[PDB]
Amino acid sequence: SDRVAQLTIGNSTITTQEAANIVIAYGEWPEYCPDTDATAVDKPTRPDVSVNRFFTLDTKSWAKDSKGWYWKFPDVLTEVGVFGQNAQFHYLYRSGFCVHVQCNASKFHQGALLVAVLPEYVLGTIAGGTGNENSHPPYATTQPGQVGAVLTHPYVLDAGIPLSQLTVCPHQWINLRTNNCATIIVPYMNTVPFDSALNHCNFGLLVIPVVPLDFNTGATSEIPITVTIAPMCAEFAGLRQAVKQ
Amino acid sequence: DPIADMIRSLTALQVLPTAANTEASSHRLGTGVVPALQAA
Ligand SMILES: [Cl-]
Ligand SMILES: [K+]
Ligand code: NA
Repeated sequence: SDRVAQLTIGNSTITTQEAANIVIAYGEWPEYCPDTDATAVDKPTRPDVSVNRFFTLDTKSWAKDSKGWYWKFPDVLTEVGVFGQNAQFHYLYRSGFCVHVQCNASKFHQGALLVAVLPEYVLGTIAGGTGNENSHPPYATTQPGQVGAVLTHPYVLDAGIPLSQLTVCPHQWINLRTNNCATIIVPYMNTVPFDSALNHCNFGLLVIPVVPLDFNTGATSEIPITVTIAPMCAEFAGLRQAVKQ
Repeated sequence: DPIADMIRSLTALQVLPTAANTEASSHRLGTGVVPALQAA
């Protein structure tokens, strides 16, 4: 009655029989931009069900030695379905998200993933190792698309900050002996009411195995992790021709 | 009395502390009204 759940939005429904509640980031539900805060004068388009629905991205495989992955929003969907199309045809975009990360194993496996949302996830480089080289991450690393990317130094989140403190951000854990999914509802966060879905990623989703996967040999070894996300209250403005970047 | 022939600014100030608001509008399709056309 807290372990079972159903998420239905648009023409999509998710079920889970081993949940651990649902997190509402910073205690706020997503909402369309109100007239007091807005600044752009054109009437926006709010497609509703064609874009506020669940999209499932490519699946990753969890190994006894995985470092961890991350995805950027709204990058992941800029080229998927009607949402992506709207993001390309408009200068301005704004929305919230429902993030549902899935991973099930058996009562004989063990491990724990930390699933977190980090607003304005700016990445850094290892500075040529010595620290004398002012290198920067390439587009493919800052905006990995729907495939996401791999962390090279999870301990410092590839950004000089401690993973140990990431729990200060909206999160849940997928502890195999307890649950098989994490759900986080994220409201729009930015210093401006609307923004470009192409140039600015509002937040990043990190999935890091803090307690490594383990199991006796003979047990299923392919333990995937799947990410399903749904935009909420997607709004768009500043219509023109389509732009990919 | 015995000689009859011996007998302004249409704009003023307002206080505007803030820029004008934008009222929501919808589509208008018709003849007669044509706000986009001017005569400089
Ligand atoms: Cl590390
Ligand atoms: K005003
Ligand atoms: Na006119």
